[PDB]
Order: sequence, then C-alpha cells, then structure tokens
Amino acid sequence: SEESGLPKLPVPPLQQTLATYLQCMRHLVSEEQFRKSQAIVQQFGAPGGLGETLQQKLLERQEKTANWVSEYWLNDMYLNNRLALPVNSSPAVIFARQHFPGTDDQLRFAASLISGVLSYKALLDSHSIPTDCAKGQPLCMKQYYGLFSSYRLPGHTQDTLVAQNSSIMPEPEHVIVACCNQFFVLDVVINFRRLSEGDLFTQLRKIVKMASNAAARLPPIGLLTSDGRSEWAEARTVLVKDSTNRDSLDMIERCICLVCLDAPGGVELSDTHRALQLLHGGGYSKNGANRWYDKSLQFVVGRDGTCGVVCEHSPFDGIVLVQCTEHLLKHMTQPELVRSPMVPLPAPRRLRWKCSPEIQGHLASSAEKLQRIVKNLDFIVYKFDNYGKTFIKKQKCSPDAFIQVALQLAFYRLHRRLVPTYESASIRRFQEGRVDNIRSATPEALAFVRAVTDHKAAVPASEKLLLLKDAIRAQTAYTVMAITGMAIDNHLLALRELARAMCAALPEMFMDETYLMSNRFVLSTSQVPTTTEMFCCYGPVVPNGYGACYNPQPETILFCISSFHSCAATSSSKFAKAVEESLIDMRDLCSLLPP
Ligand SMILES: C[N+](C)(C)CCO
Repeated sequence: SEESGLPKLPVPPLQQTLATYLQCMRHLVSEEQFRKSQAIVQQFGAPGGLGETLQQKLLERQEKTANWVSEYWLNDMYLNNRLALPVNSSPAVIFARQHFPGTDDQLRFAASLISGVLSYKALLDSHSIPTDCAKGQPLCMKQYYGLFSSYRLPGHTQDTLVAQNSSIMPEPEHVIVACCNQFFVLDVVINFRRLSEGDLFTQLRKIVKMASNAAARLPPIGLLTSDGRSEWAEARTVLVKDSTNRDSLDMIERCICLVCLDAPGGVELSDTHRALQLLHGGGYSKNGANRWYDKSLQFVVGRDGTCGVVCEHSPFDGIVLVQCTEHLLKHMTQPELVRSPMVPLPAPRRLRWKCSPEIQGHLASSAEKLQRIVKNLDFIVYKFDNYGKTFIKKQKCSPDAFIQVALQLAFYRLHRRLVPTYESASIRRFQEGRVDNIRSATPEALAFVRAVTDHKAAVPASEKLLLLKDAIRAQTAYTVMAITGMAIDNHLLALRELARAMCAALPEMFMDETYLMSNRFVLSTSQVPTTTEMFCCYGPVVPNGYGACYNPQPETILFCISSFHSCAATSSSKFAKAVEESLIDMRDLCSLLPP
C-alpha cells in the first residue's frame, strides 16, 4: 500500500467543459458579449487548437501528480488572495452560548476544551479516525492531518502553507494561549504524557495572572496577522530581523492551535454578536488583537460565555472542521477522564517580542485596517422557522438544492438579476480532493425566478411549480456533476495555468471578460450542517457580494448572511428577508394541487 487506493481527480473532456461553460454564462452576460465569447471559445477548443494542446498537458499532469489541481487551486483560492484573513477568508464556528459566573468557570471550560483537542489529536495521529464515506465510497482523509500541523506564512505576492513533518512533531507538543493580547506557550504533551484537565486549569490560572501584569505587558503583535497578506508579510519581515522575535514566531508556527481567553464583550450576546466576535474579535478595542490568524485553529473561550473557533481556510474545508469541532464538543460532554495526577508543573512561558519604531507604525496601521473591516461587515444570523428538511424532503427535493434555488430567488427578487454564484462541492472522493464549484445560477433558476417576480407575465402557479422543480433538478444535476469531478472551474483553472506556463500572455479564452466575470461570485455560499447547537459563517468574496452559509435542520434552517456596508447595493437584512419570502413562496408553490 503506502499509497492511496482512492481514485485520482478526473480530467473532464475538453468539449464537455467548454459547452457547459458557455451554457453557464449565456444568461449572465449581454448577447453581444456572449456572441464574442462563443467565437473565442470555438477557436480555443477547435481541432488541433490550443485547448486540445493544454488538455493533453493536463492529462500528462494528471498522470504525474496525485491531484492535478491541488497546487493551482490552493494558490488561486487562497494563497494568492491579498485580502486580510479576517472576514474575507477565515470562517468562524460559534458554539452555544456559555454561562461563566466566574473566571474559573471560563478556565474550566478552556481546560476541558483543550483536553478534548489533545484527545482528538491522539485519535488523528493514531489514524483511529473512521474513514469518512461519500454519504458510500471512501473519502480522502488528508485534510484531518492538516488540522493541527498547519501554519499559513504571509508572502509579498503569494502566501505559503507550511505542513510540519511527522518526524518533526515537537517534543513536547504545545498550544499557544492568547490572553490580553499576550501569547503564552502551554506545553500539553511531554513524553506521551498528556496534561490532566486539572493541570491545564492550574496553568491557565497562571497565564491569566501573568497576562494581567502591566510591567510585563508586551505589544499586541497578533494584530499584525489581521492585516492584508502583503502588509503582514512586510511587518513580519521586520520582526524576523531579531532573534527574540524569530523564536516567538517559531513557537506560534509550531503550536497545536490557539486558545483565546477573550475579554468580555460590551454587547448583548445574541448569535449575531457572538459570531462577530468570532469573525474579527470586534476590532483592537475589544479582542481583535487577541488572535493569530496564520494558525489554522483558534479556539475562543470568552470570559462572558462567547465560545467558538476561528478557522484559517487554506488547510482544510468546512466538513472536516465540523467533524472535529463536534467531536470536541461531544467529548466535553462525556464524564471527565481518569488519569490526571502529575507533580512538578513548570509555569507557562510568555512569548517575548523585540519592538521598535517600525513595528509600532505597523501596529497602528493594522489597527486602522482592522477597524475598517469591523465597520464594513454587515452580518446577520437569520433563523428560518416555518419549516426545514422534513417539509422539503416531502416534496421529493434535496434540501440543499431546494435552498440553493431559494437563494437564487432571494437574490433575484431583491436585486433583479442573477449573478455568478459559488457553492462548495466536495471532491474528497479523489486523492487530496478539496472542492470544486457548483454554479447555482443556472438557466432553469433564471426561468423560475423570472416567472415568480415578473407580475406582468402572470405565469400560472402550476407553471411556476414546474419551473421550480426543474430548477431544483438542474441544481441537483450540477451538484452531482461537481462532486464527481465533472464540473468546470477546476478544469478551466488548470487549463489556464498550464497555458500561463507556456507564455505569460494568457489565451484570449481566459482574458475574455466573460471568463473574468464568471469568477466574481457576487453570491458565495455553502451548506454547513451541524447536529450540535453551533453554526458556521464567513464574509463575502467580492465587494458587492454576499456570504450565505446555511445549516438546515428538520424543522428550521439557519442562515448566516454577510455583505459589505460599503456597497449600497447589498443589505444582509433585506437579503435575509428576501430569503424568507422565497422559502414561503416555494412552500406555497409545492402545496398546490395536481390536475
Ligand atoms: C466562502 N466560500 C463559500 C467560498 C467557502 C466556504 O467554505
């Protein structure tokens, strides 16, 4: 064995992708532009043309690599993005509201949570995590091994995702505890010896005590990691000039994860508000500096009861993240384990920093930059409570396809147009499989939303229902296509970069405005279903777009909607309202008679 038995990501046929591509964009661009894109595409895919040359190189690439899109995808989707990670990239998972009468209640939670993480990592490292099935065939489990051994280094133009070697798994293993913007190294596993939940508690207390010492308070360096990727790369480059900083950064780069003991939030603890703290900490004046974004998992345990985890996206996606998080939470449910006695307990070490005039300048900039993000985010947690999966399945529809169609109607009734839409589609069936795109703004959806919104047309409800079902069928069809690696985004990306390798001047096929527009997801979505009382959320991917993450339950559907206040067009409240009306309209449509 020693090598995956899983299938390699397939390379869809050239003509299939080009035809689907055109079919996807026809209704999203003018007729004049579409007419030009048809010719451009026709020339790119012609017999003996450039497209076939690139296709052959891709087939060669498919043969020489475990996954032909991994590199291109990782860079295109995240490592090349220059936007600051908060809101723009790193999603957050909000746990249920906790009640911490005292600080020791907060600490005991953190201790229990840290314990859960150690136990989970043990399962991971012992390869005891049950291989996931495609809801089915085996799924790639590589993402799991990137949960605690990943760090994302900033770059001037391209970031670097660092994966720690197994042989280089530190001894002992440690977590970084963030408190009052101060970072402390907390060793948790010496010689296979895992710190007891009781010792972790004791260590956390020492950390809270030290973090509260003004004479030792250091600059809030974590604030720098909340800035644009090129900005952070520059500031980090300054830091690295000194030996003390290199040592501190290294400890952070090699920790298992961060545990953020956030200060109380000066606002009510509604789901929406808790989600905001988890997304950007509320800015420097709050907990915005009590973070370190490059690290994959940042578990937040707020003094006031606001808990959850901030996730860096480059290493793994939402499904794996949820499996982990729900396992931890469930483990915190199971009675406290036995083994917990140990004696000589060294005090946690505070990470030192060698400041300077420069760094102070970078700190001020980052604080201002992060403030713009906090002020620009328009976020809302809307809970649709009229129905959920149960009602939907009774309509012979996949809940996901049904919701994806509702989102299209919501966007159309509000903005009067459909836009290139993104929906994550897992391709974990294939080696190193991450995701591909499900383009939900289909031609069927357009016909459906138009029939619904065009009062003048006076389309009979019975006809609206047929259009509804056809849109849901088209959504399900594209979904199946994407997850079986037969979609088009990854395919076009690879053809694009292989071309770039040949000549920096990309083919007209990719310089075409239709192509550029097709990848500006004004509506970016994903379904992150949970069984616990937690939810995932994230920001939009373009200035004029939304970020819609839904969690469908048997009788309700949770919708986390984001957009930017800077764009006068978008409005999370109005979109959430449009979603409600669409789900109601769809229910009424499905509740009609036959013939
Ligand atoms: C924001 N996206 C939908 C692109 C990714 C969520 O996993």
